[PDB]
Amino acid sequence: LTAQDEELTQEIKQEEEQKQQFAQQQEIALEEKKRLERHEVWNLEEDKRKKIENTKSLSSEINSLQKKWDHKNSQYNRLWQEREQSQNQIRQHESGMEDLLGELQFDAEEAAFSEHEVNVHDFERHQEEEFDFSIWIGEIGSHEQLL
Amino acid sequence: ELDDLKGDQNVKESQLRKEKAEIESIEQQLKLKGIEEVRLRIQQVQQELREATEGINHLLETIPQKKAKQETCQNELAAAKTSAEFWSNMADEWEQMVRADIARGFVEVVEMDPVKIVKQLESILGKYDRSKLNEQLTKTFINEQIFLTEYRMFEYPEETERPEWFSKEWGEYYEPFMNEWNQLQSRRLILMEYKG
Amino acid sequence: REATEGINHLLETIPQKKAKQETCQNELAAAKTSAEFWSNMADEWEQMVRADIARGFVEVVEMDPVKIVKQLESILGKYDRSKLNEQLTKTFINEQIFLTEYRMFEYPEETERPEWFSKEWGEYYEPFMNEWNQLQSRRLILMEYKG
Repeated sequence: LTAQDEELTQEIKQEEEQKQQFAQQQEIALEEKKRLERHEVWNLEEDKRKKIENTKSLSSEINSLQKKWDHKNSQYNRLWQEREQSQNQIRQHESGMEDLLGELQFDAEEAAFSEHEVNVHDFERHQEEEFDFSIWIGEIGSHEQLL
Repeated sequence: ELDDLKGDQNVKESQLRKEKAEIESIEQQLKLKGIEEVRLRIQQVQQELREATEGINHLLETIPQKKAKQETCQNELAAAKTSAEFWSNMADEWEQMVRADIARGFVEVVEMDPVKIVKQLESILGKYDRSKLNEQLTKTFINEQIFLTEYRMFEYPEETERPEWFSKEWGEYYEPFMNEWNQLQSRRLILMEYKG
Repeated sequence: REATEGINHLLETIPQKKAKQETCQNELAAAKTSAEFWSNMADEWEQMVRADIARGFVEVVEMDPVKIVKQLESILGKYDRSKLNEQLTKTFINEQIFLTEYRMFEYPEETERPEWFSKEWGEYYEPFMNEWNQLQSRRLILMEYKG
């Protein structure tokens, strides 16, 4: 903290020194500016500078919009890929469920579970939503209890 | 959203070209009032005025910032110095405490360095706890009066005088350290009469 | 010139007050932390004191520390913990001469190191947590009176 104290002492003084340097430079520039404004030159140079600054600002805003658009576009391509991935999951899963339906029918035939077919078709007549399997599980549980 | 943003960006790009085209017109008027010597000195003066104004404005904001930073540094340095002085004194006090017990010769000491002494007895922290050991010392004192009564054993708590500098109100934050030493400073001694 | 002067004066003052607000905000956060901490320590002592009261060993006006300290204002000045604990043990040893048929017995009471202790507070609070951890332990006595 003593070192920091020394650093801050030197730094604040040096900033003040630069302030005095800048004040001197500003004063000399202002004084010479008075004597220099007597031709239409300085005004022309100033406007030209403002136009250049405005072009710079437009460039910066263009880059900002470019940055935001590229960020948005990368996420958009990622989301397109994710939707395709979800479609892949649906394809993989539905195929599996089809095989499982064949397997489940096999288990029902061995165990003589007549409800298996009825429940499967009922599921296919309502696989548009959150199908409730509670009754199906209850039926297989009762069947298993009977067995 | 992408289409709207891209359209806005293209509008900005068109505007940038339009602003670029307009700079040339200023130059044309500049050329025909072409005095090069007046222009170069005017440009130098404009740059100097811009630099000076920027510097003085930035410095007017920063200098107070570093002054306040220096204020904070001084406050925290005073606090740190207080703590450093306090712990030098406290370490010296613990040195005095430890030197008192070692002097008895009840316990032998390899080297009078606190880290070394702690290393010599580190084991005991694993063995006892203050309450337990105090209890068992009382238990032993009770037990040992069955055999030795003719010797007139006796214990008496032994205490070390409070260092006077403990009196200086180091403040709230330090009171806990004084209380701990003050609490712990009390220790028990035993002396037994044997053949006179 | 007036506008520049105002902006200059503001440029100087604003950073000063901004840094002051920075310090004030830091210290205010610290103070709120301390308030929560001291609320917690007072509450911990409250649980302890309420525990002792549940035992019924000591009677009180109300569960208010200010009233309690006035009632017991002189006992802390008179004795100290080690001495009283020791002399209680001594009395326990002595009085087992008479009461031996009852099989006297003691058992230490401890506090489950409250979890909010985990939110390390360091420096200013470390001594208080250590002190409470040492002092929180108290001895209890239970007696086998006629079975």
